[PDB]
Amino acid sequence: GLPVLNTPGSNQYLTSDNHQSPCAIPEFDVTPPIDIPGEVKNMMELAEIDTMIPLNLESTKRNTMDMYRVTLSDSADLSQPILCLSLSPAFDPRLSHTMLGEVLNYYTHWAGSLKFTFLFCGSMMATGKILVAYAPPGAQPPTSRKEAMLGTHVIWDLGLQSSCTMVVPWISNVTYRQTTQDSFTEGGYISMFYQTRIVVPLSTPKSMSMLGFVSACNDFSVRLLRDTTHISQSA
Amino acid sequence: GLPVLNTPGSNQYLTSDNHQSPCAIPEFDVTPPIDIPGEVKNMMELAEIDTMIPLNLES
Amino acid sequence: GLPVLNTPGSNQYLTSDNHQSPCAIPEFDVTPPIDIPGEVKNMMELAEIDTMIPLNLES
Amino acid sequence: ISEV
Amino acid sequence: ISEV
Amino acid sequence: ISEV
Amino acid sequence: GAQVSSQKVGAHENSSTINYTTINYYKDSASNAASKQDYSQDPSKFTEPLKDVLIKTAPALN
Amino acid sequence: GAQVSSQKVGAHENSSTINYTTINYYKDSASNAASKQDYSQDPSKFTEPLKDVLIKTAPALN
Amino acid sequence: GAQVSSQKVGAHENSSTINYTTINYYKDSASNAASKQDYSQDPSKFTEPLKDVLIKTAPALN
Amino acid sequence: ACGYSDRVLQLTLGNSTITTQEAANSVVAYGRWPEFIRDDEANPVDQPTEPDVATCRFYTLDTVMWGKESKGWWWKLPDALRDMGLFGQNMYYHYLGRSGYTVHVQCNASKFHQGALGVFAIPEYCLAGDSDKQRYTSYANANPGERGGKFYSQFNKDNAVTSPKREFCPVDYLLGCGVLLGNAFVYPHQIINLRTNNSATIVLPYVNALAIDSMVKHNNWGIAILPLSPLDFAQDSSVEIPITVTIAPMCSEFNGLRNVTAPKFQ
Amino acid sequence: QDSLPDTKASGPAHSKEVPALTAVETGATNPLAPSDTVQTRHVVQRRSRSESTIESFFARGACVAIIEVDNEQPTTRAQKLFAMWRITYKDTVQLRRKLELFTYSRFDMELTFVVTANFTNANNGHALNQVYQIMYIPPGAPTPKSWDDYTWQTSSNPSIFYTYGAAPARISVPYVGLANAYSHFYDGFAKVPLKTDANDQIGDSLYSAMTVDDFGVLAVRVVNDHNPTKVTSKVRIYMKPKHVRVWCPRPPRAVPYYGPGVDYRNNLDPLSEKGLTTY
Amino acid sequence: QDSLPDTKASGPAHSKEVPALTAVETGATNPLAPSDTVQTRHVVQRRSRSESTIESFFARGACVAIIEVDNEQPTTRAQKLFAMWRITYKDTVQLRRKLELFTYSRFDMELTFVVTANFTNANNGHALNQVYQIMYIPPGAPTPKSWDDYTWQTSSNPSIFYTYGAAPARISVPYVGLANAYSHFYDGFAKVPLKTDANDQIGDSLYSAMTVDDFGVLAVRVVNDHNPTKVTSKVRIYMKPKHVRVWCPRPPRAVPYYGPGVDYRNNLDPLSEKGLTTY
Amino acid sequence: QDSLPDTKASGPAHSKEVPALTAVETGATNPLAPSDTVQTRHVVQRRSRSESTI
Ligand SMILES: CCOC(=O)c1ccc(OCCCC2CCN(c3ccc(C)nn3)CC2)cc1
Ligand SMILES: CCOC(=O)c1ccc(OCCCC2CCN(c3ccc(C)nn3)CC2)cc1
Ligand SMILES: *C(=O)CCCCCCCCCCCCC
Ligand SMILES: *C(=O)CCCCCCCCCCCCC
Ligand SMILES: *C(=O)CCCCCCCCCCCCC
Repeated sequence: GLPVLNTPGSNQYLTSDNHQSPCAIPEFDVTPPIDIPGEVKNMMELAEIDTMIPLNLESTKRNTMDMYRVTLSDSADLSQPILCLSLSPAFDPRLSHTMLGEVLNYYTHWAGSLKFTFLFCGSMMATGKILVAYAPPGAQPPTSRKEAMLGTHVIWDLGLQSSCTMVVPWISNVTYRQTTQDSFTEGGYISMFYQTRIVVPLSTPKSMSMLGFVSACNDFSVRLLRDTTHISQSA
Repeated sequence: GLPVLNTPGSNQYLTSDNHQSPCAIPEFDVTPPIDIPGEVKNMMELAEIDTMIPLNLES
Repeated sequence: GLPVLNTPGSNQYLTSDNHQSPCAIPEFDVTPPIDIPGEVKNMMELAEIDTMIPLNLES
Repeated sequence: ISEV
Repeated sequence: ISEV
Repeated sequence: ISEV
Repeated sequence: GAQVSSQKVGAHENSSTINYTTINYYKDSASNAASKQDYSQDPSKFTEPLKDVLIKTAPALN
Repeated sequence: GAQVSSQKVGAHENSSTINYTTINYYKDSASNAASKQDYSQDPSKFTEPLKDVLIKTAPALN
Repeated sequence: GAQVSSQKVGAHENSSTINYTTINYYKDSASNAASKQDYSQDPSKFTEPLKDVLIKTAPALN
Repeated sequence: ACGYSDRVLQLTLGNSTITTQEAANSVVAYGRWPEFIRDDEANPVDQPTEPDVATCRFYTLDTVMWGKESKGWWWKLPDALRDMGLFGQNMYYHYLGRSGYTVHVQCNASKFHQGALGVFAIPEYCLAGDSDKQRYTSYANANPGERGGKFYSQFNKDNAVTSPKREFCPVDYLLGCGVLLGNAFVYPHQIINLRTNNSATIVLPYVNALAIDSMVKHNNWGIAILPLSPLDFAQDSSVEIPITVTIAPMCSEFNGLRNVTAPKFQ
Repeated sequence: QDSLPDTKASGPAHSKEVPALTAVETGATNPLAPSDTVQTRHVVQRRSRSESTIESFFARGACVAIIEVDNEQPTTRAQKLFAMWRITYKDTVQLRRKLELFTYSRFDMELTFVVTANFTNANNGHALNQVYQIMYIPPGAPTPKSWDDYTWQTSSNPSIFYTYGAAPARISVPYVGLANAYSHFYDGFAKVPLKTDANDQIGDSLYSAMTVDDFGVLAVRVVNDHNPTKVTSKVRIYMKPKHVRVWCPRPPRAVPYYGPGVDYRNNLDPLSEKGLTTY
Repeated sequence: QDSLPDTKASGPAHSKEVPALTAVETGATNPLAPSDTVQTRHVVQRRSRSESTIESFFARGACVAIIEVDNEQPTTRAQKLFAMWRITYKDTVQLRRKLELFTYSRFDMELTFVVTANFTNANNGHALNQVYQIMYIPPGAPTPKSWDDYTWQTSSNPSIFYTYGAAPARISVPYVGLANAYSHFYDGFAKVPLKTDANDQIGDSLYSAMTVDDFGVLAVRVVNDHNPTKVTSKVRIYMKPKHVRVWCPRPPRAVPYYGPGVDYRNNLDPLSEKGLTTY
Repeated sequence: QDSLPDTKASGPAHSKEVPALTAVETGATNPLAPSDTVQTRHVVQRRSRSESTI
C-alpha cells in the first residue's frame, strides 16, 4: 500500500477541470469521420466574417428589416451626422448582436483591430462622397465633420466599387478591453458625414439605402470565457 | 506520504469498468484447460450460422 | 487500482503549504510583462534603504 | 517496460 | 516516454 | 528527468 | 514492469498515435483487469463443418 | 508511456522552460482528458469563398 | 518529466547531499506550486540612484 | 490578357449554357467543389447510378416577381428539383441520392433602378412554424417543390386549433428560424445589388453528416433570397421586376434501386 | 508559438492600389489590416487565440438536467421512487446555444453527476446513507416499470452506483452517433407520406425530428429500502463535450427557444431602441 | 549558495579616506560595513535571506472573505439563500498591507475555501449533508436573481461544487489583469469631465477607482433543497499570491484603513510617547 | 487492425458458376457476399467487431 496524503481540493468538482474518467461503453465501434465541408477550428474565424450591422435602431425601425438600412438622400442636411456609434463591440446595441458582438459576449476581454465596411445600395446613376471616421476616446464625441476630420478617417468616393472599408486600428491604453460597458476600458467613437452630397440626375430615385458590415482584423483576440447575457430560460 | 488529490468519480461503482482487485483465494492451483471442440471467439460467429425463420406466424 | 494507504495529515489544510491545484480558467491568454522600473527581489532591500527616525517622541 |  |  |  | 499499448482512437481532438499504460499490482492473474485486445476466428467450424468442404461457385451437390 | 510537454508560462516566479507530465490510465480514448494543444486554420473558406480570389490592392470588380 | 533538486539541509540526522522530486500534473503554469529557489538582487536602484555614483572612501560632495 | 473579366462569365453543363455580362465573381461554398463519394468514405455496397449529362444540367424554375412589398423567397434542395426531368426520376426511383449544385440567381433592371437582394445558401435550413404546436409542419407544407415558399414581416400564429394549417411561418428578420438576418452572412452567399450586378452564382458541395442519404426525406441545402434593400425606381410607387432562379445538379449519384416513390402532396 | 501577426510599420501612400475600396456583392469579407488605410508602427504582437479554440470554448461542465427521485414508502398512487430522463443537451438553454453556433459536431462526452438530498417533513426518525443507481437504457432495452423490478439487474446496460456524500460521480462516453457527425439541425423527416397509404397518419412525422428515442434514457433510483421518514433527492447532470470537432457555422439563437425545434413563439424583439446619431 | 557576505578582518586606520562622513542630500544611503568604522575580525558568514524573498514573504494563505449563506424554506422576504462577493484583497487588512508595500504586482492566485455550517434553532428534525456551489461570474455575465434561476447552469462560467466535510476546496487562477501588472494604487480617474458636457454628473468618477466591477463576483449557494430545519453556512476564502513579482516599494500603512482608497479618518496618532533621552 | 473485409467491385455475369444455388441438407451455411449475386462497388470497410468479442 503506497503511503499517500490527501491535499486540499480533494473530492471537489471544478466545472473547468481537465481529467480522465472511466468509459461507460467500452470497446464501442466508433463511426469514423468523413470530410464534411466547412470545418471551424477557432471561434475567432467567425468574428473575421462580415455580418450586417443593425445601424438603425429607431422606435419604428428596430426589430424590423429596416434596422439594417440607413437612408442617404440628395437633400439631407449636410451639417448633420449620418450616423454616430460607440466603439463597444459587445455592448453597443448596434454592434452587440452582430456575429462579432455575439462571439465577444461569450468572453470577458477583447483586443485587436476592427473593420467597418459600408455598401451603397443606390442606383448606378447616383454619385457622392462620404467621410467615415473614428475618434479614439478622451475628447468630446464629434458633432461636426470638422471635428471628425481630425481623427482616423476615410473619404469614400461612390462609384463602380460599391463598398468602402474603414479600419479601426487598435489604439488602447490597456492590453485588453472589457466586453462590458466601462469608461476605464472605453474604445472611442465612430461617425459618418457627407463630404460633398448625394447627386442624382432626373428620373432617378433621390433617396436610397446604405448597408453596413463589421468584422475583426487578423490581430483580434479574446479571453476569459463567460456566460452571455443574450439567452436565458424561465422557471 | 505522496501528496494526492481525489478527482470526481472517486469511490463510485461503474458496471462497465475494468479494474484490478484483490484475489480472495491466493496461490490456488487452477485446473488447466484441455482442447474442447467448438470454441467461440466472437458473438458474430453465431450470427453467421444459418437458423430457420418462423415465417408463418398466422393465428 | 494502485493500493494506497492514507497517512496522517491527510485532508488537512496548512496555510503555509506549497501544492499544485486545478486552474479555474484554462488556456487563458495572459498579458505578458513589460520592464517596469523599480523591481524588488527581497524584503531586506527595503531595510537597506535609509529612512528617517522619529527620534523625538516627547508629549 | 513492455511496450506492445 | 514521449516528450513532445 | 531534469535534475537541477 | 509497465505495459504500454496503443488506443484505437475514435473521435479525435483538433490537436497521430495515442497510448495507455498498464501495471499489474497483484501476484494472482485472477486479480488482473481485462486486456480486451482479443483475437477473432473462423466461423468455419460452425458454418462449414464438412468432410469435403466445397467451393461456393460449384454445385453443393455433385 | 509517460507523455511530456512544455507549459506556456504566463506569470513567472523570481526563480526558462517548464514542463508537465501526462499518463493515460484507460484503454478507451474517450476516457482521456483534453490535450488542449490545438491547431488553428484559415478563415478563407468563410471570408473569401471565391472561384477567382482576388488580391486586396486590386479592384474587387474588374 | 520528473524534476530533481537539492534540499538546503538545516538540522542533520546522525546518518551529505539530499534531494527532492517534483512533477507538474497540470498544463496551466498557474496550477503549479512555488519553486521557492529565488534570485536576489542589488539594493542599488534604491540605495544609490546617483548619476555619478561615488565610492564610499571619497567625499560625498566634492 | 486579351480582355477577360470577373463580370463576364460562361457556365456550361450538359446541353445548357448560361452567359452573364454583369456578375460579381462567383462563390464556391466552404471552398469545396462538388465531388463523388470516394471508396474510403462509401457506405451502401451496391454499384451506384451516375446519370451524368442527363441530370447534371441547368433546370430553370418558375420566375418570381420582385415588387416594393416583397418580403423574401425561399427554396429547398433537392425538393425544388423533384419534378425536373430525369433528375426527378432518378431521385424517386432510388432510396438514396447525393448531389452537389450550381445555383444561378438572375435579376436585371436598369442604371436608374435601385435595390439589393441577399442570396443565401444555408446547410440544413430548418424553418419555424404556424403554431403553439412544436415541430408540427407537415411534409407537404415543408416541401413547396419548384414553387418555393415566402417570407413574412411578422409572426401570425395559426389560430384554428380545430383544423391546423401545419405550415411554416418564416419571419424575415429572424431568417425564418429564430436568429437575426444580419448574421446570415456567415452562410455561403452573394448580394445582387442592382447598380453593381445582374446575378449571383453559388457552387454548392454535398453537405451532410452522412456520405449519402434519402433525398425524399431530407433537404440538404436551403436557398433564401431576401430584399436587403427594397426595390425602387424613379418615382413609380408600384415597380416590379422578375427574379429567375436556375439550378444545376452536380456529381449526382444514386444508390438503392427499386420501384418509384410517389409522395402524397395533397 | 501561437501568437498573432505582428503589426508592420507602414508609411504614407499616393498610389493606384486602393485597398479601402471593395465590393461585398462578391460574397467576400475585405482582408484589411490597419496598415492598409492608416500609418502604422511596428508592434511585436504577443497575444494569442488559445482560449477561443473549439475545445476551449466548450471545455466546461454544463448543467443539462435535474432528475428528481424520492425514497419513501411504496404507496399505491403515482410516486417518484424512480425517474427516467431522455438524454439530450436541449432541456437547458445555455449549452444548447453554444453547440448551435454549428450545424454538425463530433465529440466524446463527459458526464458528471452532483447528487443532493434532504428531509421532506418536520420528523419521523432519520435516514441511513443512501446509494443511488443510475442505469443507462439504450433504445430497445426493457424500461423499468417499478423501482425494484428485474430491469435494474443491469446485466448488460451500464449502471453507476453512487454513494451519497462521495465525490460527484463521473463517466466518459464515446462518439455514439449513427452518422459520421451529430446533426444539431435536420431539415427533414423520418417518414414520407405516400399516395398509396391507407390513413394519412401512417406517413406522418415530426418536422426536424430523426429517430424516436434518439439516444435513450437514464433511469435513476435510490437502491435503499425506504425509511419511515421520506427523503427527497435530486441528481444534477453536468455534461462536457471533449475532443470536439465542429462543422458549418450558424448564426446564434436571437430569440427564446420554443421546444426541441427551431420554433419561436414570443419575445421576437431582441433589439433595444437607440437613436441613429446617438453614441 | 545564498549566504551573506563574510565579515573581513579590519585593523587600525590613520588616513585621508573618510567612510564615516557623508551627505544624505544626494539621495543615497551610505554603503558602510562594520569594518569601515571599527576594528573587525574575520567571520565566515553562514546566514541567509531565504525567508525574506518576495515569494516567501507572500507564501501563505490569508483570509480575505467570510461569505454567509443560508439553506432554508424560500419565504417571500429578503433571504440569504445565495450570496455574492466582489473579488478583492481589500475587505481584510492583513494581506492588504503586505501587498501595499509595493505599487505594482504580478502573480498567479491560489484560492482555498473553508466551509463551516451549523443549526440555527433548538430543533425541527435534521439535515442531510450539503453540497455548495461557488460560481465565478466574470464582468458582463448574467448575475443570479434567485438561488435556483438559469444562471446557475454555469455553462461557461467556472463553478466549484464543494461537498460539506470534504477537504477544503482549492483552485488556481492565472495573472488576469488588463495591464502588464496589477496596480495596487491608481492616481487617476475612469472619466474626465469635459466643458461640453450636459450635467456635470456625466464625467464624474471615483478618485483612484479604475473599472466598475474590476474582477467580478463569486456567487455562492447551497445546491440542496431546504430541510424543515434551517442550516446556516459560512464560506471562508483564503488567498495566496503565488509566482509573485513586485515593483516600486512604498511606505507601510501607518494608520487604520478607511475603505478601498488611501483615505484616513481616525487614529492618526501611531506613535507612542517616549522621552528624548530615555532608553 | 480489426476492421471487416472491404467490399469488392463486382460487375455483370453470364456463367456456369452458380453461387446463388446451394443445398442446406449438407449442414453448411452458404458463404455468400453481395458481390456474388448483385453488382457491387468498392467499399473500404472500416467497421469492426470489437464490442462483440466474448
Ligand atoms: C439532440 C440531442 O442531443 C445530442 O445531440 C446529444 C446529446 C448527448 C450526447 O451524448 C450521447 C448520449 C448517450 C450517452 C449518454 C449517457 N450514457 C451513459 C452510460 C452509462 C451511464 C451509467 N450513464 N450514462 C451513455 C450514452 C450526444 C448527442
Ligand atoms: C484591488 C483588488 O484586488 C486585486 O487587485 C486582486 C484581487 C484578486 C486577484 O485575483 C483575480 C480575481 C479574479 C479571479 C478570482 C476567482 N476566480 C475564480 C474562478 C472560478 C471559481 C470557481 N472561483 N474563483 C477567477 C478570477 C487579482 C487582483
Ligand atoms: C515496472 O513496473 C517497473 C517500473 C515501475 C514504475 C513505478 C511503478 C509505481 C507503482 C508500483 C506499484 C507497486 C505495487 C506493490
Ligand atoms: C509509461 O507509462 C511507462 C512509465 C510508467 C511510469 C509509472 C506509471 C505509474 C502509473 C501507472 C498507472 C497504471 C494504470 C493501470
Ligand atoms: C516524466 O515525468 C516522466 C517520468 C514519469 C514517472 C511517473 C510519473 C507518475 C505520475 C504521473 C502523473 C500523470 C498526471 C496526468
